[PDB]
Amino acid sequence: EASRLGPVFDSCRANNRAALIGYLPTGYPDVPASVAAMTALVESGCDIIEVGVPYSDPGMDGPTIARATEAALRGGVRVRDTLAAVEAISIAGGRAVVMTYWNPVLRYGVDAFARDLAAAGGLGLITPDLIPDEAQQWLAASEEHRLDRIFLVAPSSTPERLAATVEASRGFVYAASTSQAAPELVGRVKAVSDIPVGVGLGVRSRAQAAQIAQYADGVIVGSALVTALTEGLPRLRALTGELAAGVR
Amino acid sequence: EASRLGPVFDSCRANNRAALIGYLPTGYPDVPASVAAMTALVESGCDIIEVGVPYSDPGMDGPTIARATEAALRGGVRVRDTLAAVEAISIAGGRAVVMTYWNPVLRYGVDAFARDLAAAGGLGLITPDLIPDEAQQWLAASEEHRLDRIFLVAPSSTPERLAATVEASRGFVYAASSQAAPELVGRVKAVSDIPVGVGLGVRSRAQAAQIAQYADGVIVGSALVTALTEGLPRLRALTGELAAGVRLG
Amino acid sequence: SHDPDSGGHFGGPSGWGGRYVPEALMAVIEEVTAAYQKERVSQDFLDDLDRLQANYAGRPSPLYEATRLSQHAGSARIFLKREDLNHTGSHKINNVLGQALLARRMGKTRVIAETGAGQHGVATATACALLGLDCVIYMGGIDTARQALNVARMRLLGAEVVAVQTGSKTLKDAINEAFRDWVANADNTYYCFGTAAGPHPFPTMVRDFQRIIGMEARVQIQGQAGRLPDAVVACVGGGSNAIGIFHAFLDDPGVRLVGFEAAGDGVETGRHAATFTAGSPGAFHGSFSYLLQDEDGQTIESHSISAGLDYPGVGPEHAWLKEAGRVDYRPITDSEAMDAFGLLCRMEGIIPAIESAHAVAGALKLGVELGRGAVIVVNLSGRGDKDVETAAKWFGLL
Amino acid sequence: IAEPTSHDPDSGGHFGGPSGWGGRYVPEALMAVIEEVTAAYQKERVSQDFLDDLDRLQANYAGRPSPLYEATRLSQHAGSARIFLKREDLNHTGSHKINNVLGQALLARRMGKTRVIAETGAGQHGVATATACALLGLDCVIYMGGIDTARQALNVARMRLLGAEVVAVQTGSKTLKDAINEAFRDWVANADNTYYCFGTAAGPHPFPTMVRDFQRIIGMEARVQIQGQAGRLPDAVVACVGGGSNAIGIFHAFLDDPGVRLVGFEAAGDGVETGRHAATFTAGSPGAFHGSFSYLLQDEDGQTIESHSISAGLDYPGVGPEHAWLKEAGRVDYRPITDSEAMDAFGLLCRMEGIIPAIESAHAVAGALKLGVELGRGAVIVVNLSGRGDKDVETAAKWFGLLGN
Ligand SMILES: [K+]
Ligand SMILES: [K+]
Repeated sequence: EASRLGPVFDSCRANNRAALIGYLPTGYPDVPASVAAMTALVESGCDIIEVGVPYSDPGMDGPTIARATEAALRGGVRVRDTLAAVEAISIAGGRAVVMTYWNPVLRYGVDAFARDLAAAGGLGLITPDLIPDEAQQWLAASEEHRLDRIFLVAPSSTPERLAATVEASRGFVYAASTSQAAPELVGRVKAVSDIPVGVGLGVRSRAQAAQIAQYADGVIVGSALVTALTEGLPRLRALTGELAAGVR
Repeated sequence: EASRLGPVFDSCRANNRAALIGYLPTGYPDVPASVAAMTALVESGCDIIEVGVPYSDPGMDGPTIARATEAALRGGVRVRDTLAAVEAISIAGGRAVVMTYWNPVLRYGVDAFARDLAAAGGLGLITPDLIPDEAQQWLAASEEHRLDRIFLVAPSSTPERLAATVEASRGFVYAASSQAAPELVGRVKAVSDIPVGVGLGVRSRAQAAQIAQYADGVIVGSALVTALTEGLPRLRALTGELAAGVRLG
Repeated sequence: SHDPDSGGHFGGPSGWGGRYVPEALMAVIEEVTAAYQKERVSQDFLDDLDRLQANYAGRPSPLYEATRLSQHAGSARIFLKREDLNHTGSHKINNVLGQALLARRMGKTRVIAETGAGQHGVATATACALLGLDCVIYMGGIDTARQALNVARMRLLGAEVVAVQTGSKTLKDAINEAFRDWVANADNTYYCFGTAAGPHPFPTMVRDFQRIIGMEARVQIQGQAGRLPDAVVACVGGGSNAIGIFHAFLDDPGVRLVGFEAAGDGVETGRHAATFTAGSPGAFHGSFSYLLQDEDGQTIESHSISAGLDYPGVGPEHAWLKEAGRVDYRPITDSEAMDAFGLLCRMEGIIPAIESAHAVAGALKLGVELGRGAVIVVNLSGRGDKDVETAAKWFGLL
Repeated sequence: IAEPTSHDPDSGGHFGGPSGWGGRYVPEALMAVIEEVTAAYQKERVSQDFLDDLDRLQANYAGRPSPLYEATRLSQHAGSARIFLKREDLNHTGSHKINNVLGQALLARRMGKTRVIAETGAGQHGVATATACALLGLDCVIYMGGIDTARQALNVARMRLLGAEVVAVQTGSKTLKDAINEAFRDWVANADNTYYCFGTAAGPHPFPTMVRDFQRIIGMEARVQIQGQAGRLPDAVVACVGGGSNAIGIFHAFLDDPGVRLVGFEAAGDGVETGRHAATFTAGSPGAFHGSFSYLLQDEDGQTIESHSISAGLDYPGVGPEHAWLKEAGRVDYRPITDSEAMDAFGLLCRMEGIIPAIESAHAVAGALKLGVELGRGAVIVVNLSGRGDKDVETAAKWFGLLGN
């Protein structure tokens, strides 16, 4: 019955705070450095880590994340490096989901990717360009391998489509935005489901994270963590400590 | 009534020779120098002078004459400078006709130009882009002002058209071009007693003499221009050689 | 009968096509789909489109029997369907007149489109000027830097042109930007997609607007030759011109259909754009179809002397027709394409697009195969005015 | 069907009397070959089999009929008149010149000629001739001035791709006049096997009449179409005038319609008062030029004045003699259009209708806009859109500052 990330959002709402959800792309600036950084997120107080699979044609991603995934692909990152990253995070006591565009999953084999993500300790999959309309195979693999399925909603989503997207999600719903559009979008999910909702909104600071923990169950942060890692791993830890303290 | 040039050819045929017909374009290398060159032709033994009116779009002019006409125009040569050249040639004891494309004549006025050419001492007009079919105004002007009218015939000319062209000519008929030239002259002789001048890129005494066996006139142009470009003395020497060539005995 | 289901899938469980797009794109995609379903059966709309096809774009294009090619095609009879003579010089005018009319019916005041070397950009800007729509073309910065005259054509027609400096700075990245623009400006902007690919409804809609080529050709070949052709052939990039000419012949069982795709230096060299011959199934720009992709599913670089056959994907309806055995897809090299280019110039006085020269080269080969008197209709998708410099270099005339 | 001969010249080529316009102002040296072509064409122009050959190529190869397009978005700029564009821009090769070269190349093969020659300025007639020669398997030689060959690298390559030899004339001023001179001299030397494809409705008889015959089709199509779309004959039909072939082709079918005004627009360049123009009717006078008696730009001695226009195709100091006749007869009015008026029309047409016209054709568009203002709301004006503007994109882009430096 219960989702894989359910106990994490339970634990957060019992402690009067939102989950801090941190994205980094595998292979930036190289594969070992990216695992070292994902490990440092667990150590610095990230509740859930989004391990990004670099893709040659990312539609949804902003410029910081896109340059980083481009650099990663120039360095030879492979889809298997993402699964190794998920393994290392799990062993260090962290909670990992994978964020990926669908074609790499298709190339791997949907069933096989879910099997191998589950075997690595991964808890779920965020699917920025898979909609429930095309998710038949994924739904089955998700249920077979006990993985959460985080589909995205948007400000533009119709009432019909938003309800279907929430109904097809397990763990949390990613409310992707791109000032009062984020909270309205979250409100609309809440009126039809008790599933946790994660909000990403180019968060840079303690103050901005706190602003989002007021209405959202999880604060998602990607760009800023990648900018921070580029300066250095020490800078990433300090920033992650600021963001962990903001969600409380 | 006899043509204006008829006595020159009678006089030539009575001395067992062909007339030397020399062409130079007005204004090359400038207006005075061209007049000095034309006068020099008269002194060096030219029987008839063809005074060329430089025109902006010549079809018939070969490259030597086309370079010279272009230069004369760059020098600002006028159609009235050709009338002045004719006066000078007549004053030197010469005989002059004018060679010209038709548009300058149309622009001047055909009757007007025929009158002004006659007043300048000119004896005729050679009309390389005027065929008899378009020549009604010119025939009237030619008859009115007593000017000879030299049309061109070609190796390709049909019997019908060679007859009409010879019939419309007065003075001589210009047979323009290996064996094509004597055959063309033979075809003129079959239908008419009119004098025939031959143009054949003549640059030597020997070529003038070959042409003088079958033609009443030897026409020379390109070579005279080429000689003048070198200088006036080269032109005198060349003309002298050509004059010896037209004489058989 | 040949249409996909409501989700955009051809062939049921194979699942060719569909909508592999983010949820952020779905409001605007459903809005275009509903608007298209409504207008495709509206007589006012089909009338307006027909009037423009005839009076503005020059339709019907003629069918020309290229008798001086015959000796070079084993004495087969090559008939050229002359889309090279359309307004703007290619088949693409057909697509953009339909989509531009649709945009205006929808109340959209702005149209965007991607372009490679400039062909679809010029066509889209042409349609928008005609209908009074604002136009922004997206074009990769490697392309804008070496196509200054086509940029100027688009500007002359009243379009803005954005050089895209992201990713690999070419066609696919321009498309990636255009999709972002559409999401942000969905209230007022329509996206005029340039081939018979992308998420539903584009493969179906683009094909429906290119169907006229095949409908004319079928009538014309019967008129002139007395019978249906032995084969109909076309070049295949994303697949709009080929699907257009093929469609009317799908239910004629003796008509062979062959698509010819770009092999560059040769398929075995890795320097090609031969999606069916060397690619594999995958999701790309909203469509599940064949794709040039590495073993992790990353897009790979395609190569061809032809700029219009660069697209590393292919339309999902073609993938369906390959699976069903109805159409064959075959590789044509740069060399074969350019030899056919030259030959068409010298023999018929027709300077073909280098894209279209792939099809002509394929037709010559098929002529030798089928033999004397066989009738082959070839879609001559574009004129080659744009390719004169490329062709002149190839032949050492500069 | 062979069309009537009421507006034709006499057997000598004269329009309006036995010493009026046209004729043959050429050397005797050219007359054998001119008489041969004249007799060939008298035979073939009434031959149903020749007309069928030409019609078949017009239909299937060249894509006729060209459409008539009501350019509704120009109306506001033409005094709310209605501007109908006859779309010769859509012909194979992008202009009306294909109509001419198809006719003459067919006639060349009927005469047993194996070789065709022609000359060209910017390259357009050269490309058209080469195109028709490739189609009909004729050897093709194009004469072109060295100043034009060096400045038209891509049109020379077009012609060579089409299988023609391009002879760059490096003598004299190395321009169009030097190329014309070489083509005529080639024709005489090789008259046995060589046909000369003359580029416009000018030259000695039979060319003004022949070229016009091969362009008549524009006007014939346009008369049916305009009655189809407007419900009546137009108030005006207009066209640009270089040598005059596109204009005479569209005018001819309307000649016996006394309500239809006919207006030819000629290149005024920087302005007729500046002396940098090609306004033959406006500033020129009667004279013999290139084989016909017509109007030309000439100085007080009758030398040809150098002409100037932003467009290559209208940059010709003469005009066809049929036009001279139609001017003297009061049937057609000829009016000047500047570089600036033309370029504004070019730009207007790109933005408003999505059609990039040839700069030549843009002169007709510009004049049509002015004629619209004169005739007012609802007037119906047919404009010959003689070519497409791809060849002109670079010139227009510089004009409107789209290239920078
Ligand atoms: K047509
Ligand atoms: K003119």
